[PDB]
Amino acid sequence: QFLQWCTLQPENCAVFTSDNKEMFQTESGLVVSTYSMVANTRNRSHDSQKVMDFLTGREWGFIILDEVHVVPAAMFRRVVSTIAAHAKLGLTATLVREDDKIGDLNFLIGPKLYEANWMELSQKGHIANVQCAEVWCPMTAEFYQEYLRETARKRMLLYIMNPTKFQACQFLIQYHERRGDKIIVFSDNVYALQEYALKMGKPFIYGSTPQQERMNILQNFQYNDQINTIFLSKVGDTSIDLPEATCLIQISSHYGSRRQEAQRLGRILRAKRRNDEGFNAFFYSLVSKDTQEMYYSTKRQAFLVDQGYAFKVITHLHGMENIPNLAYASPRERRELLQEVLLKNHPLIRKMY
Amino acid sequence: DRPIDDIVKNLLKFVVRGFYGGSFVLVLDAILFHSVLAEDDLKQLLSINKTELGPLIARLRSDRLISIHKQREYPPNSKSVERVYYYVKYPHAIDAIKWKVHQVVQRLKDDLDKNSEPNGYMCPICLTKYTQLEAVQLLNFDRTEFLCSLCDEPLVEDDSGKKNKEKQDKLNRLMDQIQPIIDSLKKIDDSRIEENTFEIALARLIPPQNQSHAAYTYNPKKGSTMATLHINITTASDEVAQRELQERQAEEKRKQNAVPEWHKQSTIGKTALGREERENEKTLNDYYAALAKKQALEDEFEDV
Amino acid sequence: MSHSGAAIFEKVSGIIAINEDVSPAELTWRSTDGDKVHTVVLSTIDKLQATPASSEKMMLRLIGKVKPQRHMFSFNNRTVMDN
Amino acid sequence: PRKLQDLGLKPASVDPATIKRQRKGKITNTHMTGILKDYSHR
Ligand SMILES: [Zn+2]
Ligand SMILES: [Zn+2]
Repeated sequence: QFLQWCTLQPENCAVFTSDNKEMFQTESGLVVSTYSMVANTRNRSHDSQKVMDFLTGREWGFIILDEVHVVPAAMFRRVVSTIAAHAKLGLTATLVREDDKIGDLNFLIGPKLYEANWMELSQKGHIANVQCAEVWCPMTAEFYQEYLRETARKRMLLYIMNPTKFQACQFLIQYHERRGDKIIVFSDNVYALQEYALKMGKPFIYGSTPQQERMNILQNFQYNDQINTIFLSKVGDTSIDLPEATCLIQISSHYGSRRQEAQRLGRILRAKRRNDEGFNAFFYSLVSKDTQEMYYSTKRQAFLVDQGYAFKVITHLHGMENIPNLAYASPRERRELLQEVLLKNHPLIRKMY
Repeated sequence: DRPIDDIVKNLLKFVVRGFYGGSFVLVLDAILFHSVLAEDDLKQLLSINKTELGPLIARLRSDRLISIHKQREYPPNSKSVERVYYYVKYPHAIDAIKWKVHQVVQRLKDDLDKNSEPNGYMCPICLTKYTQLEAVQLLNFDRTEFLCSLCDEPLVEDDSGKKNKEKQDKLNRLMDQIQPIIDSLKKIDDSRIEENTFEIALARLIPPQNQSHAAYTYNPKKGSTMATLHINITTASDEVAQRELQERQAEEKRKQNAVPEWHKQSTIGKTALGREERENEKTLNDYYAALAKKQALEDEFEDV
Repeated sequence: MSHSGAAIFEKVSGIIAINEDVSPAELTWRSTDGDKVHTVVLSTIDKLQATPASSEKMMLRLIGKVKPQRHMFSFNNRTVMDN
Repeated sequence: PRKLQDLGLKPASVDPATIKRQRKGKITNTHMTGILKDYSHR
């Protein structure tokens, strides 16, 4: 973006990453790096030590702290002290944390300069006009019976994998695929992500998937018309490149993370179809009824309703019974799924060695 | 074809007709007619022998009128040989012709300048020339005759200057004969010559014989470092149907952006989700008739 | 110039010419020694087969209509094939 | 072609080619082997 949007020559720019560690030789210029690279208290390499000495010994005129919500962390806090910068700008979309350290940014960076009105930007077509919703999935009798007499960690996976949520997600995928929408399905539980993807026959992307496979699946999602739904874990929440999507389903979530909830919404906020009249993107938060998932979903949606979004509940989907194939419609299939979820949890001496 | 190509063809034709024999003329005209030839090509067209074309190929290679290509191919009988392809490089050939004629006229001018020098002398016994400068150092005590250094013979006069007018007239008779060549170079110097090569010469190729072992298809190598238009004719009757089909496409576009039923209205009150004209025309035609009476092996495949 | 070029037909060298002025157009092929003359009726041609420029063997195939009629044209220069 | 200019005569020949010239990784989405398509270009 620096090389594209402005008249900055590439010899004035430099990158401080694992692969790239050479610096610009001019008297001034740009360096771009990672928070973990600058704030690495571990034994860094010699070349990285030299580059960090160059960064610390140079008086910088401007620092840009992209995704400034992670600055109040333990030693991510120290990047504003290890770097002597005159001007500090923090750029973010999710200025919330689940602890009280979000208020420490005025001591770290400075006062909140500008709050963007999200609805003013949506009504002017700058961002997509999403239709936020919250589908209530009634938990089945046997799953809820197992849900009450369990610990919280097992309760988590047990309310994520309820078969009514399977049916609701399958119906929503089918309906929005008939509408020709690019759908990104989010679920932080890796096992649930894999199970939903295998049940619905859609590709899934998470942490241990190879990067070339991730790129191939992203290209297929962006271009192949038969690939309109990709399942994503918490990899999609953080700042990675994604194709434009117009529908979103949140199967599971990481507690009441408002930052993650607003980060997931941002992946459908920049769709190309904003210029089309009457276009709306769709946000769905599939949550299981009468569980702690209501509590965590409300805690997550607190930030979005603070922005002004209206989360309309959906306790009924028209056409659930009329869909051809229902995931775990039969009681025996649901019982098998219940059992599966429960069972989830001297050079010559060197020839010796 | 190209008029400049006609000019270079006429220039090579004139130089081979003037400064070369008939066999050279046949070879160069074969190349100028059939653009690229091999040995068997020229042999079949001219009924010439391999040693007979020897001096011809050697002279037109040394004088750069014909270039050679050392491509070997793979015929289906697998009895391949490293055949040679004879063709012409037009700019190199015309530069060689220009250099040759310029050196010819410069050498003739220098010979004319040497003939402008006085006659000098030459001793017939020893057959050695003696310039006028060295004659004075070899004159007799009588100051009457120039005597040889070795033969001691009275020097006789050479003919350096008597033939000077003859050499000038030879230059004049060369100049009007070479005048079409310089006219062709005048027209070429006012134009742009495309630097042809082996690939370029194959574009205007005409094959000479059917069973030619020389496959003119070129084989590039690695390591050597030396659209369609379609129309919709309508009689303005089906175009209304086309507009209706575009309206149907617009309706499909409206259905694509339709709001879902669980978004436009509340779902709380609903249940929870879970598991005869023809004879008329005949009568009018009969009435019109009554009125008228009243007035009365497989390979790669491509979709092209 | 674009309508004429050297070609090989049935392992026999020749010249491909386009008779565009006559209706219907004809792709006549003349042997260099005058042994035979081959012509193609362009009305009864279904589809044209070609080889990519990366392929070493340079071949062009014609497919007729009704056992379909098949013709094979081998060329020597790629620009002649393009035209 | 480079000595005609030394003598004043314009050459039609440019100087020749003698003077101055020049993995497969593992798959995790095994349930759609062949459904996904390769995209080496945009
Ligand atoms: Zn003598
Ligand atoms: Zn060199």
